Amino acid sequence: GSWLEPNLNRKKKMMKGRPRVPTGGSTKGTTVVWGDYGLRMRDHHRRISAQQLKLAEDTIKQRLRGQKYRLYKRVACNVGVYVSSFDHWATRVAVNQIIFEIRGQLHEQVIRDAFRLAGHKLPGLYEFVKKGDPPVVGITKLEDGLTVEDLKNPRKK
Amino acid sequence: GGLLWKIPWRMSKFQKLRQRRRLRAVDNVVATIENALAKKGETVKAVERWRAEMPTEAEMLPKDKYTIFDRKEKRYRKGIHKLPKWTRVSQRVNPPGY
RNA sequence: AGACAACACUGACUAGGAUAGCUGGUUUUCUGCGAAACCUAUAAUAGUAGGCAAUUUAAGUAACAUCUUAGUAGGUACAGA
RNA sequence: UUAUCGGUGAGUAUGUAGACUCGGAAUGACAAAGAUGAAUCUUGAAUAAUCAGACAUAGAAUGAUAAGGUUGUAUGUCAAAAGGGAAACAGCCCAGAACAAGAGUUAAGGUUCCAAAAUUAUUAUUAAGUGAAAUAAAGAAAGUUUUUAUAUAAGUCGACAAGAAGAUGGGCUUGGAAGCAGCCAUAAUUUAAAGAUCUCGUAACAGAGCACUUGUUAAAUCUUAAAAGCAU
RNA sequence: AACAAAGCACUUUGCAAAAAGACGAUAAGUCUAAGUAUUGAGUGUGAUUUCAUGUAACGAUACAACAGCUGUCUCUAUGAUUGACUCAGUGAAAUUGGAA
RNA sequence: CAGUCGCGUAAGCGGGGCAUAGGAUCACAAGAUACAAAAAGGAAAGAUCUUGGAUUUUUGGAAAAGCUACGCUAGGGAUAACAGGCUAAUUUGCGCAAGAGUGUACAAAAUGAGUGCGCGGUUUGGCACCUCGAUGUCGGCUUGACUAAUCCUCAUGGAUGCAGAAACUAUGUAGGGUACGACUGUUCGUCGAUUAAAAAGUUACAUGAGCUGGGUUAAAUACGUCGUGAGACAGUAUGGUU
Ligand SMILES: [K+]
Ligand SMILES: [K+]
Ligand SMILES: [Mg+2]
Ligand SMILES: [Mg+2]
Ligand SMILES: [Mg+2]
Ligand SMILES: [Mg+2]
Ligand SMILES: [Mg+2]
Ligand SMILES: [Mg+2]
Ligand SMILES: [Mg+2]
Ligand SMILES: [Mg+2]
Ligand SMILES: [Mg+2]
Ligand SMILES: [Mg+2]
Ligand SMILES: [Mg+2]
Ligand SMILES: [Mg+2]
Ligand SMILES: [Mg+2]
Ligand SMILES: [Mg+2]
Ligand SMILES: [Mg+2]
Ligand SMILES: [Mg+2]
Ligand SMILES: [Mg+2]
Ligand SMILES: [Mg+2]
Ligand SMILES: [Mg+2]
Ligand SMILES: [Mg+2]
Ligand SMILES: [Mg+2]
Ligand SMILES: [Mg+2]
Ligand SMILES: [Mg+2]
Ligand SMILES: [Mg+2]
Ligand SMILES: [Mg+2]
Ligand SMILES: [Mg+2]
Ligand SMILES: [Mg+2]
Ligand SMILES: [Mg+2]
Ligand SMILES: [Mg+2]
Ligand SMILES: [Mg+2]
Ligand SMILES: [Mg+2]
Ligand SMILES: [Mg+2]
Ligand SMILES: [Mg+2]
Repeated sequence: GSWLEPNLNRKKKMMKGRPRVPTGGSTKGTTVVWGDYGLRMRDHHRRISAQQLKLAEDTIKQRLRGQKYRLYKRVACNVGVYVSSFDHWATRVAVNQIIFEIRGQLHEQVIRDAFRLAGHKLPGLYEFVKKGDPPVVGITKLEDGLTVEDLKNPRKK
Repeated sequence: GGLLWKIPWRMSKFQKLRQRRRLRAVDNVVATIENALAKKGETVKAVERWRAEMPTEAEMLPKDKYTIFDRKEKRYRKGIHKLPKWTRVSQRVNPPGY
């Protein structure tokens, strides 16, 4: 299939479920793994549809058309949303998780405008992320030598 | 809804003073039981588990005394006075990073 | 015209012989204890029966509840690919 | 011959999870011994009511991540529970009413007045009556404070004066394209500096600014930006 | 606009002991009928015209147009009586948990 | 445990199947049992044990179609005809943010794809705390009160796309106005001719112990459609104690 249309059966109905809420120190999906810049969902955890992610991609392509770039998608719509029968494909995203990635012979300011315009089409609040910055454990970035064990330590004061 | 449960989202300076004193009162009970046994060279598994994974009132941050973790809130935080029987229940630790 | 047959007519009036898992009501004081709205069966779901189980007061208790210490069953949160 | 299409092999590569769980809690469950405890347990005999529950908190199913919606689970309250607090209040926060007395001792909650008790101390922020016991959002901005960097008598910052060369009207292009319709190039050179050109302008030139460069005035904690707190 | 209706059509009835039809806890028996196929009963249609449909006449049926008419209205005013209102006489009712 | 059979050198295993998906009694029928035998001897009909035939499939086990708008009684109001209450999917209700694009040029004079963040309670809905004046939930009349998202009148910013005039867009502002008639059962609507203009919404259709009955419900009758039929219909037409 694709990242917007999985190779699943539409007839088999799924339960609503809930996006992943890591309460044990996980940092999965919070760092840029392939591209140079990324688009992070920094406020809350949602369920994005395949129509909202396709418009976000179209937005970036429209702004960066005629230029050399490589866009990676770090999410897949493998959740069938049934609105009373099948309605559309969606994806559950946790907080502070990367949505897109980009790399190419572009100016950083030109990419900010692309991801900025894509943060309006998608639901929620998004943040421009570079490669090499620390991960996010919950809603706390592990910066200034902060580790995942200091957030688990009861003594913090 | 229509039934009004008028619960403010934040606590007053008078409730906070009693929350501080209630956390500091549970520390004296665990410090009295922990020292009473040490004199006899004895220990309990629940007294050693508490001191390990729970902080004292002087080691807690203000946001850990007056707030708890609620996954359904915008910033994953909720007033601690919203917890059932919060005045007679222990709640000091929240998931890391939240 | 389901029209009229003397207050009444989709079958009058009067006397004799009913039921109602439904509704309403059930009258003095003091004292002790004190529920449930769950499961099973039912032409059953507004009912009922058997349990669980409230009460009375006798015989029993290595009773029951809680904690400590050692042990046991089972795969959730989390975490991971 | 392809950083084209699909497929295969490898990866201790990235993510995804009701029917994936190699790892793996707490909780709860079973039973043994000891201890404590308010008889709370079992049996015998006798013998009931009840069988649309409601809300709260957590976590789900369902709905539309709507409902004071519907449906499980865990815990409690109400039901059948008065009293204090939540302005008023079945379900929330405290606490279980046999009757009196007491500036008695406390819980939740409060202490300027209504109204019992602080106009009680310490450090900051806010100027909006924001707020003060039911948080409207994204967002905007010489509001303001703090922190982290940072410019500075080698004159910061603002303003003011002038300059901003040449090959060159770059090539192509078009009726015309001369920095400025578009296409492609845009290594150099010379200067205090100066993009084959950022905003105007011309039919096309011309022409006016900018980036950039010098000087004048002038700051002795007084420059600029970012993030955070509280306001608009 | 429904029922009836005159007209029309169809089925049935031969009367020899009971014509058919209706009635009779159920019969004798009665109506039919002191009738006899042009009689009686039942059924549908609904004069006539053309064979469902078109006219004359008729309708406290329904509807439209045209003319007149007017307080229906623009837009109400005034006048009259009887109530309403006050005094004397007589004297109800539904209703009502208790009411500052 | 007793009875007595199979396999195995033996130990031993065997009361079907690797596990989890096949209902009694009554009646009836076939074997055994030797219990009782309505005076007595027998018997019949009974009793015990084994077994059989069951969409006993409503599978703890009735031989079983509808209509009532003419309905009756006892109740509940598990919301059913309404209104109020909660929600806001949807809407003929709006705002803001962003800006693909249109505008000869030039994003923001005007215009604004697919979207995001929201307010609000008007339309069509969801729910069901709640039995009550309803299925067009609403129309007309009388009489209002309030709101402001403005049709007219008053002040005003923008408009290479403001010369003037007209018109456009937006900001203030609800004081007073927003009429009349025809055709449409109605508001939906449509048109005629005037007018500075002939804008909207909330108030239980605001208002029937104020009026109307256009409605809100009947029984009559005809036609149409559906049904074997009684009847039904968000049908059609006339009539019908407010
Ligand atoms: K009658
Ligand atoms: K008691
Ligand atoms: Mg967004
Ligand atoms: Mg309310
Ligand atoms: Mg209960
Ligand atoms: Mg019953
Ligand atoms: Mg395991
Ligand atoms: Mg509920
Ligand atoms: Mg009760
Ligand atoms: Mg109470
Ligand atoms: Mg108060
Ligand atoms: Mg005192
Ligand atoms: Mg006082
Ligand atoms: Mg205020
Ligand atoms: Mg004829
Ligand atoms: Mg005869
Ligand atoms: Mg006829
Ligand atoms: Mg005729
Ligand atoms: Mg006549
Ligand atoms: Mg008098
Ligand atoms: Mg005999
Ligand atoms: Mg005999
Ligand atoms: Mg059954
Ligand atoms: Mg069973
Ligand atoms: Mg109810
Ligand atoms: Mg253009
Ligand atoms: Mg205006
Ligand atoms: Mg102007
Ligand atoms: Mg003008
Ligand atoms: Mg005035
Ligand atoms: Mg009206
Ligand atoms: Mg009224
Ligand atoms: Mg009829
Ligand atoms: Mg008919
Ligand atoms: Mg009449």
